[PDB]
Amino acid sequence: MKAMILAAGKGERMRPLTLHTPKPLVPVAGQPLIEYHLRALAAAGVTEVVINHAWLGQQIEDHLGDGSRFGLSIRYSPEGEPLETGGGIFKALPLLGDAPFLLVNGDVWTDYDFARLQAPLQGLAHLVLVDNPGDFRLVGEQVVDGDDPGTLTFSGISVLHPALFEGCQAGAFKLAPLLRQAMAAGKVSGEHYRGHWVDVGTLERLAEAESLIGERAL
Repeated sequence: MKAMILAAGKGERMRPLTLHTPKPLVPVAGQPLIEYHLRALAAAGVTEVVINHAWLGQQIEDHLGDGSRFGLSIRYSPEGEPLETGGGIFKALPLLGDAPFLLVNGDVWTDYDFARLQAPLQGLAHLVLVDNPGDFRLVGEQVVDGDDPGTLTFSGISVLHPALFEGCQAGAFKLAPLLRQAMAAGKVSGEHYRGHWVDVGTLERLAEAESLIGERAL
């Protein structure tokens, strides 16, 4: 399947780093944050990737180009308006096609093995959940809306079916309410990942990920 990487956000809490650099090009341990995803995707056998962008988006295109250096074909989805995750994915659907795709929040750093999502999955969505740094509860393989313990946090790593966006409301709407609607129908499966995950939203979070990356290096 194809993958979409979300890379539209302003990264206001990562200033001043994000003043002239969009968050996905911020260096984490020697390497742009999004390049972890690209190398991991390509290792998992993904060959086609859509990236949406907005804040400083033309710099993302200049840096990554068509993706051939990563063994990838990358297509881009520019946004003018702030579209939120749902609107943004919706906007990109023509580039993704009718099939389920892998959705990765670019802000994340993780050693999750993406090749795991190519195994037989179930529902309108399959969500990777992680320990609270909580909004979902996992009951066996089934994801339900959480109530605070032990609830868990959405990692920003999933497989989603385009139909989730039926059919669907052009322009700016969040992803979570779609996921709850699907859950309410028993159409969302999930797993609890116990390895490393960091939402790189602050300088402090960036340091945390640098530190964990240094450990894996050895």
